Amino acid sequence: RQQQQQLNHEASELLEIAHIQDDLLERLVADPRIPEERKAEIEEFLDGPIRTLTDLFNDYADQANYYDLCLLIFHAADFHNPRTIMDTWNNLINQSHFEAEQRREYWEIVQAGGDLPAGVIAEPPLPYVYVSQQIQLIAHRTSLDSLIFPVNSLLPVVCAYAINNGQDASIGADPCWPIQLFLNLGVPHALMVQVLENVLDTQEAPFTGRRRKLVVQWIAMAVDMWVREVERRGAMAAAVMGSWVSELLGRADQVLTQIAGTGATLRGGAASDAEEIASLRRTVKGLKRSVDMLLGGEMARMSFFR
Amino acid sequence: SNQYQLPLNVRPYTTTWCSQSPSCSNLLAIGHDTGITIYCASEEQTPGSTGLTLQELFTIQTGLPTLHLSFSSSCSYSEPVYSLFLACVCQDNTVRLIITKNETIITQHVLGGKSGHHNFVNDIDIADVYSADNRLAEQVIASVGDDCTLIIWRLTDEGPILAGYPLSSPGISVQFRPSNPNQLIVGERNGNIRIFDWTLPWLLTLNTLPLVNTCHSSGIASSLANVRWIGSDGSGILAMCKSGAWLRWNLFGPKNLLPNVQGISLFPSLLGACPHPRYMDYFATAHSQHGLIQLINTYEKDSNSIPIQLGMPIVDFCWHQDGSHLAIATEGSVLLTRLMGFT
Amino acid sequence: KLVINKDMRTDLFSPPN
Amino acid sequence: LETILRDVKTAFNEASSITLYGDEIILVNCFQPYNHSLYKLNTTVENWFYNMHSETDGSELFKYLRTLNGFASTLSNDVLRSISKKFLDIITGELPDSMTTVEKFTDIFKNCLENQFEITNLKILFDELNSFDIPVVLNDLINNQMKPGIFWKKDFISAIKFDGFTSIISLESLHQLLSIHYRITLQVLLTFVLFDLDTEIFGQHISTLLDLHYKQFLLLNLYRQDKCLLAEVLLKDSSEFSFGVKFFNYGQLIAYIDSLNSNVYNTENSFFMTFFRSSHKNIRFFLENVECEVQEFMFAMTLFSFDQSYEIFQLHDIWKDLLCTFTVPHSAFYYQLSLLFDQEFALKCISKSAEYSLQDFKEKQHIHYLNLLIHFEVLDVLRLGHECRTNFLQLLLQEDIDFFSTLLRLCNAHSDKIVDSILSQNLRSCFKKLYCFRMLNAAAEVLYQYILMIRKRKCYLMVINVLSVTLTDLRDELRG
Repeated sequence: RQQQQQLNHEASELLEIAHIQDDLLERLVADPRIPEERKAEIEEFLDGPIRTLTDLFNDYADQANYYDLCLLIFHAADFHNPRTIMDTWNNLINQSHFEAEQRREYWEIVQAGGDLPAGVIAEPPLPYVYVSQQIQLIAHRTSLDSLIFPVNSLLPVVCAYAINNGQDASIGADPCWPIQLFLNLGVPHALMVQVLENVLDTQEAPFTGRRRKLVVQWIAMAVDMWVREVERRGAMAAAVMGSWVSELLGRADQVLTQIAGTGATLRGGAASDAEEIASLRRTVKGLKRSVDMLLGGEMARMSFFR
Repeated sequence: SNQYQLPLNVRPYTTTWCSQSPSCSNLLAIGHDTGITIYCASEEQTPGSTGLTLQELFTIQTGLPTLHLSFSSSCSYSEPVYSLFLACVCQDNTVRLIITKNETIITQHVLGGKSGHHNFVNDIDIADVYSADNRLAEQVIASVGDDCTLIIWRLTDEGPILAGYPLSSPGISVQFRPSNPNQLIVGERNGNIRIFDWTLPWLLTLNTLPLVNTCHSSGIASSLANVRWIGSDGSGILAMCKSGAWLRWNLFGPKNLLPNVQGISLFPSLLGACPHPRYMDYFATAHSQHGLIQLINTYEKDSNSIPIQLGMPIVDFCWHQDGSHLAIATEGSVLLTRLMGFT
Repeated sequence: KLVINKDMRTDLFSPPN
Repeated sequence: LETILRDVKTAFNEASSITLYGDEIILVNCFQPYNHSLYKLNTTVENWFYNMHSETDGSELFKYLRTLNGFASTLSNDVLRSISKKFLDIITGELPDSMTTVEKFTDIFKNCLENQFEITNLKILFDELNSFDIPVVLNDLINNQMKPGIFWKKDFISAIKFDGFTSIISLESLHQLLSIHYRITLQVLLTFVLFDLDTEIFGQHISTLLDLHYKQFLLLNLYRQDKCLLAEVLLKDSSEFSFGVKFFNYGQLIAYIDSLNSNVYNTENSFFMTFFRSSHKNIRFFLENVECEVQEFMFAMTLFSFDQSYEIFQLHDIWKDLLCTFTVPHSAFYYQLSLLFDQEFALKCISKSAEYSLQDFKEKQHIHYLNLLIHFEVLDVLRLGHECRTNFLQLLLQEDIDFFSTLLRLCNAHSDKIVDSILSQNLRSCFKKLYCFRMLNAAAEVLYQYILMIRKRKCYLMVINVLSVTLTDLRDELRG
């Protein structure tokens, strides 16, 4: 069995590298922004024996700014470097945002009569939709167990992008879209709330001032899903949550009381979000109630008939 | 090193030994988000590696954050009962003197509002002043803030005497002179350093900004971190910039024309220098953000000594009076570490 | 085994020789 | 960096040619594109500044300034900074308005100057100082040289379009002038703290100087904090000259710079704080400084962008939200703060406001408080409160559903209509039976019987104990 596994493992690693190399070669040959003279040179060195991950990264993936394949390379190489990983995530998000904005612009010109730039093939997804498509494609290929998904660093970055680029209600997007994304991808509920707590305590920009209203809304949505999950898992077994989650919702209520007060005394006139915040207060209290009941004994009596 | 945990919900802001009063020098106070906690340091048998362990005695609840903390000479022990006097700064921008018998606050004085500082308070210190007859005549607290004010708050026999003095810039540190309570030092953010006789213009102003050796440019913004007296007669003055640049002047003989010595720490010193209570030429400074501590010798005996590196940020630190032990508050704990060389 | 070396590469956007 | 920056600058500035801008303006064009040097005719005061160690002759005022500099130049930078700070403190009130001038000067002396200078230089300065007719020289310095002129508009050619060149040349020139002013003002003030000059006779001058020093400091601070912003607020200050200026000779230029000086020494502070808010760190010095009702609120919103902020705000009484809050004018303010930090500050403010207040507002506040508490008792409180929007409560309890159960148990223990019914319905929506029973403490019995229609024995038993006809039936069933 040992000799079998060692060969199955060598073939699995070399197959992972080979697919990366094939994805690169195909993309480079098809890229409009690559001169023909270079493409023939790329085809010579990549359509043959499998190359090392260093070369694939330095000589090709990094030169062409294929940041998604850079991340797959950091995964195949067991690359321990959080800072470079996050730099690559930041470049991939920004590159995709600019590409989505460009395609929506070209569209708006068609729907208005103008002419596109020469050699531009004529309702493309909003930028936050194309961005999260890129995150999904990588996650399914790396399985979320990778070091290219440090949720403690990657979730705040994605939330930062949503704020600093208005990927919120103004354009008709769900303001909780970053949370939906990582939950559906299979991030455990406890880890989400744990990170969101750290976002709220440290107050790193842009998560500052009255925009912590949005952080509280993410916490509300995450805890809500967590509660639903626990209730579902209890019914499941008929046929972890600590007091820290309750404390976190209390502080969240205090943040909302602070934001509303500051909003009422702003220069130029009171803030327009008065009832929007009052609603969030009710939701947060409802969640603290549910969490308090579960913590207080209703969680050990979930498999029992009522 | 031995490590002693602070309570789980206690965030430390400041750490100081009761070196100011020999009766209580084994008392350690931690100012935190709900008050001030007192620990006792004792010689266990241990191994005589760290022949010193920390025993947590009690916690004084105040209900709000404590950012700066100073024991007074008035501290005493009895059998058992501790009689404490603490100067500190609170979240309401008040400066307070709290007098206790153990964890129970029997007495409290508060200086705040408009009569107090008109901006953030950056530093505080306390000294006991006695008359000629040698009863306790006054307790004197000095504090500096971002309202460009230095405040001298005297608590006397016939009651409080308040005085304010204007500064050319925010006050970032203040400390009475050792063996001479008639003199004190005040630090301005801009690099100005004031020597002051409060019993009385104020006697003298040095400045570190224009003195930077510039062999290595200390940078555009070299905001003054700290100035402290050194020696037991307060024979000297040491100033440290955020940049790590430090300078030392002595006060005796003949005429003087420049600072006596100058250097630069390996790292920035957000918290400033903490001079050794026994070896004038030595002081400690932290890279608070990465959790390293450099030990510097003024006459260059040092050659970059970094006895302390944690894998965590350092919130504050201070020397035990014995000169071989260090107490360090980090974000969730206090460590007592013994450097074998100083024994 | 990966080794990043941004120093000396080959200009991916320039022909050879 | 220090060195490379200096060298790069120096390189970029290598001189190449002369251009006579306007009629008579000497301009030098540098090796690096976008780099030019203007050579500006000095004003009187500038000539004094730039020729201390030279001017053979000079007027009385010059000689006076030279001697003041002769003393002040022996002090170090740290000392001088600490003195400047103290002079700010006199205006900010950090040196209380309660003190006499003599007392503030004494404070300053003891803290900053004592032991920090050579007594020999003091003697030199005192001697030299005794030759001057001080009131006259200070009069000429303050009221002629430094305090600029009232204009009846003296033709500063109004620019039709933004002129970036004249913009930066103006700002740099202003900065040089005010830096020089700053150094002079500080040296004179210094002489006022060191010697027994009648604090009453010179009371006017002293307060003018402390007023001027302060303004100087502020400007210079803003200059190095954000030049673009400073220029923008300083040119949108003058209405007719909103776009900028043109100058074709040295007189027009000097006159424009002086004009801006006037602006600084005399509507500006508000326009600039407003534009800024719409330089975080500086405005702390300058909300401790420049603030000393309106200043209070400014201090609040500035210190929020947390303890100090909340305290000040309460004691007294993003931009869009602030405007809304102003229009509303405590509840609104706290709600806004909470929203903006959504954290400790937020939660605290929200809780405090909610407490001080106690359909939409109520519900929102309640929900927020409950959520914050469950994140960090609260449940029972809110419930009893609202009882004394039913579906809302149904949803809140829906979120609540272990901690919730514990809280309910606690409430029941304490006790030992609408609320009861809602609870029963939610519970009806092992575990289930238990919760139902606990709450109803008939409902229990009914639920158990329904579920039954080891487990059997346990149920029958529980029923019999609770009842203590039914018992007989249960016994017979267990025996059958």
